[PDB]
This record gives sequence, C-alpha cells and structure tokens, in this order.
Amino acid sequence: KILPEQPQLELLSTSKMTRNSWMMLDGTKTDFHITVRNKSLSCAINHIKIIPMNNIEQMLKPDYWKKMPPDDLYIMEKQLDWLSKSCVRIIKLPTVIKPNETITFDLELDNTAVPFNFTGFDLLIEYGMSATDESCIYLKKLSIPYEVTLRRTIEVPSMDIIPLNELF
Amino acid sequence: TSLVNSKLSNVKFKFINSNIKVIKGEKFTMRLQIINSSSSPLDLVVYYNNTINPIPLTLENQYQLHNKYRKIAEGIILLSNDYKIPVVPPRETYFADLRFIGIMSGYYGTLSGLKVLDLNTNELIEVGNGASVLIQ
Amino acid sequence: TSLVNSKLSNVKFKFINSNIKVIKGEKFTMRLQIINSSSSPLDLVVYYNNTINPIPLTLENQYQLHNKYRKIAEGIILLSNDYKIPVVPPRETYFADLRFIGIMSGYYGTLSGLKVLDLNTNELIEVGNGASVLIQ
Repeated sequence: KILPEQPQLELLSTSKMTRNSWMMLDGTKTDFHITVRNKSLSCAINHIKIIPMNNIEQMLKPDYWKKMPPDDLYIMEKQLDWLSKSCVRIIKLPTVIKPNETITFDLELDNTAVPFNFTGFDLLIEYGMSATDESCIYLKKLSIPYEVTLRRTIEVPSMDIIPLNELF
Repeated sequence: TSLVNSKLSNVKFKFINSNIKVIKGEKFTMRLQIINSSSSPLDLVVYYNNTINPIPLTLENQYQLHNKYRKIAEGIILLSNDYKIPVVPPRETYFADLRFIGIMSGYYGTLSGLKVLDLNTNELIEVGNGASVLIQ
Repeated sequence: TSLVNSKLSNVKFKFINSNIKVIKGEKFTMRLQIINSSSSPLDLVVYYNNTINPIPLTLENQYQLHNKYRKIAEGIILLSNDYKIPVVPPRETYFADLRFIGIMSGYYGTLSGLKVLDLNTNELIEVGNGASVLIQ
C-alpha cells in the first residue's frame, strides 16, 4: 500500500518556557504561546485537535473504586474530572496551516485545584491531513512533554466551629 | 499555685499578667514567661481546645459539671492555635506571647483548656492554671 | 549563549527576560530560573560584587579595560545581595526573583559581577552572561 504524502510538526518553540519546565505557585494561573511550523512543502493539514493529559491521569490504577466509600470517592473523582477538563485550556487554536507556515497559539495553564503530586504534564496533539474528499482523514501523533513544578503556598490544616452563645 | 511547674522535667511557667479583666469580644494578649534549665532545648507546643470534655452522679451535679466544661470550651478562644514555640536553649527563658478573644461574659478563674504539650515525652501539663481572665 | 550551564554538574540557568530596557533609577526585576536535574538539592547563593577588579599593555588598552571594570562594578546594584536560595530539590526548578537598580546609564551587555556560586563544591559559575540590561 502506498499512501499520499503526510506532513510533520516540530514544536518550533514555547514562549515562557525553558526546556519545557516552569513552576506555578499553587493557585495562580498563567498562559503562554506555543509556536509550531508545518515542515512539509506541499501538504496542508485541515485538522488539529488538542488533548491535555497529566501525570495523575497517567498514574492511577484503572480499577480504583473497589475499596472506597462514596464520600471519599466523590471528592477524588470530582477533582480528577476538574483537573482533566480544565487544568489546561486552549484558546483560539488554528484550523488550517499552509505548507512551510509557522503559527503561534495560546495555552492557558491554571491550577486552582490540583493535588500535591501534579508534577508532570504531557500535552499530546493529533493533526490530520484531509484525504481526497472521499472517506476519511489521515491522522498523526505528537507527544511533547512538560515538567511543571508546584510550590507550597497558603494552606488551611484544621478548623473548629465554636457556636456563638450571646450577643456582644 | 500561681506559678506552675512541669512534671518529669525542670521547666516552669508563669503568666506575667496573671489577673486580667477586659470587655467582651476585645482581643487581649498574655505573656507566658518560661524558665528552662533542665539539660537541653525543647520544642513544646501550646494550644487551646474548644471541645466539650466527656463527663464521667445525680443530674444536679452532672449538669453543673457540664456547664463548667461548656463554658471552658466555648468561652475564650486563641488566635494563635498550634503556635510552635520555636526554640528554648538550655539555661534560658522565652516569652510565648499569646492572643485571645472572649465571647461569653463571666469569670474564668484558673482557666483550663489552655494546655501545652512537649514534643520530647508527650507531657500534658496544665499551664492554664496561672491565668484568671475576667470578661464582662 | 543566552542559555548557560554549570561545570561538573547538570544544573542550568536562564533569565525569563534576558533583554530588558528601563529608565535609569527605577528598580526592576529579572526572574532567574534555575533548572536542577542532576542528583541532589543545591544551596547556591547569588551575589554581586561592586568592586573594581584589579587590572593585570599600552595605556590605550589599559584605561579601556579599567573603565570596563569600573562601569561593571558601580553601574548596577542588587537589592537582595547575598541571597540564600532556599532549596531546589532534584529534578525541579526555582525562580530566584532578583531586584536591581542602575545608577549609571549604559548598555551592560553580558553583565559581569553577578555570579551565583554553588555552596556544595565551591564553584564560581558565571550566570551573568544571560542578561543584557540597557538602562537609559
């Protein structure tokens, strides 16, 4: 089997990163630019899809709700869902890139709610060159990593209630 | 009685202003002066527990005891809970400056609850016996 | 050249904004990112020496060279000198946020003087090469 040509991406640069490393302050959100170029000289991709993907989503046993009550299940599962669907967000990504074109797209990394083992971030993309308008699209993979560090900040370790008893 | 000593150790505690009268809700400060001369430094931690202690008696005495415990528990509260006293080198003193606020008028003679535990042998010395707060 | 490495180790240094222009006399800041990945935490300390480095040649070269060291020594100051970078555990990054201020307008391309030294093997890694300050 002999296909048509397929293009390639290279991750030309990232704006506020150095060797794909950076820190948060455990609550502050930031954003930066990802610069990617289409190395091919003829083909043009008509599909891009970004899936953020993270260390905690990697490092869980796929069966983890056997020995767990609902109350403790709910909090972990809620924070897992939030971290999956909102920890890294994509804004104004491109739809088409011509051959030998470089494009910058913005990426917003926010962690207002992540546990203290989110040390790792493995954004993988998939870009697709359209076929000859017949059946399908030819997809591809690219799995650039990130080593994001998390620093401690203001934390509440306890409380009480002490109900009031009389006006002042 | 006003100056308290620690069991199985040498350290001594005294509040500088043992008797203090203030108004309801106004935060006030104490100075828990410390004498330490035993052998070596300590890392004792002072905290106030606002939890109703368990009663062990006729009801006329049980509810008396519970009223005492409840007033102790939710009368006065500490603005510096879990205040790790940093270091007390041997043959030296320290001023563990505490801060409070009261919410129930009354007389807390020899106030309990304010207890300090040492992270060397897990003491539970009742250092609060040297205070006579009166909040109106 | 903007990225600078360390000898006999794997720690790496870079300024988030290697190029910056600012009016003279306004205190500014440059975030020094310190990527540690080798084996163990560091206790490296940053410092800036405002000392005219002794000269080692005709007068035309000699005074050029002396003026270069003088400008380097007493052009810029660091408001957080002798900073103790607290801890940078292995395979992690730190932001040694520095604060400066200039007192002599010019172009301090690859500014010297600023050299962080590792307090683990007594290195003198010159991290100043990653900065290209221009004070008007």
